[PDB]
Formats: sequence, C-alpha cells, structure tokens
Amino acid sequence: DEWEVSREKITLLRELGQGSFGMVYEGNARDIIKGEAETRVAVKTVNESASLRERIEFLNEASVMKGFTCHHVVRLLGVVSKGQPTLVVMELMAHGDLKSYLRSLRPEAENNPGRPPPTLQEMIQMAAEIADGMAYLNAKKFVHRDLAARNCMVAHDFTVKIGDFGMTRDIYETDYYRKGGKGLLPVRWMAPESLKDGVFTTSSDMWSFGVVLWEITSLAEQPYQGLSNEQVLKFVMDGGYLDQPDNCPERVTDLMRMCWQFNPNMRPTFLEIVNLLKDDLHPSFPEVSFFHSEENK
Amino acid sequence: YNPYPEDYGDIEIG
Repeated sequence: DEWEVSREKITLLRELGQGSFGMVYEGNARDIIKGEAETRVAVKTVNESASLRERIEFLNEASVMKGFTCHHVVRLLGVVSKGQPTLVVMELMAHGDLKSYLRSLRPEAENNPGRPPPTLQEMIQMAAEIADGMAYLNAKKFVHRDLAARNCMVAHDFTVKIGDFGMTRDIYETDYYRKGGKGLLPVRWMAPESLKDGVFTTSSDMWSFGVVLWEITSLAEQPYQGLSNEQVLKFVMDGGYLDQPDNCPERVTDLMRMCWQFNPNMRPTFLEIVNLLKDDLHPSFPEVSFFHSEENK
Repeated sequence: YNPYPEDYGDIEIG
C-alpha cells in the first residue's frame, strides 16, 4: 500500500546482473521520490523458473527491507505487486558491488578507472560505513548471514552500504538463527560455529566482516585460495583463519584478528567497530550514521 | 550487482 508503485511509472532499461532469485535491471521510476520527476533505480525480479522456495524468499526479502531506514543500508523505494511480474524497486548504487569495485582497482584490471587502490583513510571509512549499517541491522534484530564484499554496494560518492539480504533472518526472540544440513553456502565467509553448529548470530556476522576487511586489503581475492570448499570447512572449523594480505595496514590487520577469534563471545560488536574508528572519518558521518543517531539507544 | 557463483559451495553445516 504505502510501498505500492503504479506499474506504468517503472521502465526497465538494461540488465545489471543476475540477483539471488532473478535478474536485476537498471530502470527509470517516475514520481517515486518526492522532488524528482524521474529517478534512476535498480529493479529486482524473480526468474520465471524460480522454485517455490526462491519465490517465497524473494518476497520475504522485499518485506524485510520495508522496515529499514539507514544511510548505510540500500533503500527500498517501492514495490509493484499488482499484476505481473512483481518488481522490487530499490536505490541504484552507481558503482555496483564492492567486490567488483575492489577488483577494478587492481593494477592489471582491464577496467581500472585510473585511480590507485584504496588508501588507509578510504579503507577506514568503508569499514565504519559497513559496520554502521550492520550495527543498524543488528539493532533491528536481524542477522545477515551473508556479509561479503559482493553484498555491499558502492554509491556515486563512494559510500559503502549493505545491499543484499537474501539470507537475512529475524532474531527478535532468541538473538540467533539455526539451520543445519546441506546447502549452497558462502563457505569462505562463514564462522567456525556456523559451519559446525549451523548457528548464526551477530558474532558470526562479525567473522564475515573480518573477511570483508581481508577482501578490501587484498582487492577481493578469493579467501583460502588453493583450498577447495570442503577443505575450507575443515580448516576453519579446526581453528584456521586467513593470512594477512601483502602490505596490509597494521590497524586493519589488528581488527581482522579480533573478528576471527574462535570463540564468538570474544569478537567485537559492530557498534564497537564504529566507536573505534569514529575519530578518523569524514565530517558528514555523525550527520548520517546510525551510530550517532538518537535511535542508537 | 555482479553474481559470484564461485563464492558458494555445496557443503553440510550443523
């Protein structure tokens, strides 16, 4: 209702790439944002051949997003749910996902924009933005379960935001989500206790946040390269973790190691990350952050 | 928006 957008206002322009449950498109949306006759948007759709499970998860993801208002979380703008097909309209992120962005900054990248890799200050800013959006998600009582550079998105001014919630689960009642069994899973990002007990908490998100820091400082190499998926499962459950990338600033190394404590109780919280980094950020941060907001209570 | 199929593996957890 409040979210419903009239279909005639949405025009699909081109493919951005296959999302969790179907193709995402760049589009044009008329009269969706007050003050803009027409806005360039991202539009998520469901594959016609999607399984019942995927159709359910797609709709549930859109539904979860309705509850979020955070500068560091990709914004839901509207839904077209009258007639066919369902369109999920969101904030277009001008520089796409963080993994693509990082890979483009490699010296040998064919798509190098003519900029060097991120500086220490830029890395710190990314870290704080990611952590701020995650702290918001946690305060909203959801666990992300799939935090990774590929699921963070980069805006026109290079602000990083949490951007994909295909595995996100409500934890209001218990503070954890548990699910064992077989699955196509982001093994290289997962905490030892998630792999062992199938348990997902804000601490297991923190583990993945460490891996995101590793991605930032390695320009999104594959974690545990030379190990198969099954070897990563064994390695990490037995107390293994990632080595430091070449020329990694010590400050980021220090954070990574805290994120990879075997015992989840020992890892930092996302608020603690923002707090640690808070004096080293762009002056706009307190004006837009969840951390510095009245809601952070 | 780029998908990364190699970032997932068929494993068993829990």
